[PDB]
Amino acid sequence: ELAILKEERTTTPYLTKYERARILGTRALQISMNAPVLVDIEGETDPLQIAMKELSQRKIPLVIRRYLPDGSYEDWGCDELIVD
Amino acid sequence: FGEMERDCMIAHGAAGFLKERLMEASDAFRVHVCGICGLMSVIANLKKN
Amino acid sequence: LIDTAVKTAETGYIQRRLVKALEDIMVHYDGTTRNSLGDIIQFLYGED
Amino acid sequence: EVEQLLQFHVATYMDNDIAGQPQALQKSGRPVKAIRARLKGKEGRLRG
DNA sequence: GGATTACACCCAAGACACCAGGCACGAGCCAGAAAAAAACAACGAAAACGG
RNA sequence: UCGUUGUUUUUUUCUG
Ligand SMILES: [Zn+2]
Repeated sequence: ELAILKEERTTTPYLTKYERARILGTRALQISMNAPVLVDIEGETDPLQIAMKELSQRKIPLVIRRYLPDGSYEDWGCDELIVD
Repeated sequence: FGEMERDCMIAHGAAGFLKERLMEASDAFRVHVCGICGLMSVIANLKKN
Repeated sequence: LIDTAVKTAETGYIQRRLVKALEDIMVHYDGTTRNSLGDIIQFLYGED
Repeated sequence: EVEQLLQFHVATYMDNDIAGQPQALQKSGRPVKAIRARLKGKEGRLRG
């Protein structure tokens, strides 16, 4: 009802800056409090650096739920959004 | 954290920062409400749960 | 000096009124520009 | 007179800036702090 | 020309627009700092004094 | 023996 099927998803496919910041904050918070790390780490200790490194690889298990003005919403997986 | 600062923070769209800066770094609080009348008259005794 | 002293306050008041007028307009995903109620102001922000 | 007096204190305790009528005061002479006065103004709750 | 059908019309009654005064509000930037000041009149007890 | 609290109210002269 409220959800929109994957085939007719119309919103912009790119990743808005605000989505970028929210995703980075959430991931860093999760990692920084004993969460699994989906990608290898070489020498970087900061959770937030780890977060951007993970994003750059498109390896984030987060689904953005975009609310349209009416109330209907569509969902995008972070794996499928074109990041600048 | 005057009004104009609130508006500037909105401008950048830093929602969560604004939320916490007005709750956590300031007078936060917790309450209880009744889901029927929607008032704040609940008589809560935590140690008596 | 008097001119600056008077002008600052009135400009500040105008600023406050403007901000408290347009503080809820938000560019929605559809490309429309709607205030809190969902009323549409512009069908495309700046028409571009 | 007594019931009008009671009405007067009730009204003042609810608001102390009624137009065209004198203003309730403390023995200090300072006007009272009615709830409406508390809420309004920059110092009030909303803006304070 | 009295009688007879035909009607002219108008004027007081009543509904309404509105009305310009008056009459109220009611507002009049931001953050920060320091020192300096803040009720009392009368009353009946109750220790007080010389009688 | 952790714990451990410090006024309001106005007015004033100032700072950017
Ligand atoms: Zn209830």
